[PDB]
Amino acid sequence: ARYDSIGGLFEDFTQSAAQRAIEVRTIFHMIGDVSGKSVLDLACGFGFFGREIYRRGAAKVVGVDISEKMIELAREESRKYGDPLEFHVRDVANMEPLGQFDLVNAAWLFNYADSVENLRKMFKVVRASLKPDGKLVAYTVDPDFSLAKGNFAKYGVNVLNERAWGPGYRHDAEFVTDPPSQFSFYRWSRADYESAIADAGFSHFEWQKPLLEADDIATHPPGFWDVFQNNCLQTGLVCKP
Ligand SMILES: Nc1ncnc2c1ncn2[C@@H]1O[C@H](CSCC[C@H](N)C(=O)O)[C@@H](O)[C@H]1O
Ligand SMILES: O=c1[nH]c(=O)c2ncnnc2[nH]1
Repeated sequence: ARYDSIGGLFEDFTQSAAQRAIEVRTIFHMIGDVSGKSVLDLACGFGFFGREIYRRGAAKVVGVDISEKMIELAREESRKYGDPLEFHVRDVANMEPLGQFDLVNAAWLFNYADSVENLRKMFKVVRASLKPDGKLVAYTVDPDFSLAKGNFAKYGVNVLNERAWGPGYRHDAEFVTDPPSQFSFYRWSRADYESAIADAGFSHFEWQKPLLEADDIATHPPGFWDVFQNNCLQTGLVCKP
């Protein structure tokens, strides 16, 4: 797993990157009230979203990540704060079923699907993890991002290159940390995303623009967020059965 070489550097990135405040805001806007809900946090990392979701009143939270190192960090955080989160080390595309939850949160899951086949498998895994009145809140790469139109390094993610990869694109990137933290991800088209959504049995979906606000524009130099607005690397996505 690539994040075995990243580990605690990823938290360092989430603490310094200008984009992270916007994405956290957008994800919790999509999620809404979590009181009493059962929650599955996929590609959970050290557990940031699942753990905050528990802090905001969720009844039960389970996290899944492919990286042993990130899950080791996730379990140590749960021990440090005595919380009841449970974690699994699994590739979500081929995950054993964990049952049906009220809410699946998937922040930076689908951009690790290395083929359209695996993108479609992940969406079927999510649907199988959802109650009939549940929902998926997801955060992923905006299909429309184009590296030539503006890099994201000033927002925390230095995208190093862009290569055709079958029907999509493959990016090598690094989080802006000390030292930089290398990772690779995939940019699948909007059509392929929506087909995976439809064929996984989600009859409703909505793309969500990141929630950049007046105060964010106020406290950076004018135009700082221009690339973020006209070449956004990130998008929200809400799906319901
Ligand atoms: N196929 C897969 N299944 C599960 N987790 C995966 C995966 N591919 C990548 N990941 C994990 O996805 C994470 C992306 S970083 C996002 C971490 C966390 N959701 C947060 O936002 O704070 C990494 O921890 C990585 O190990
Ligand atoms: O936390 C993140 N994980 C990612 O995989 C990612 N990919 C692109 N841009 N930002 C990201 N942020």
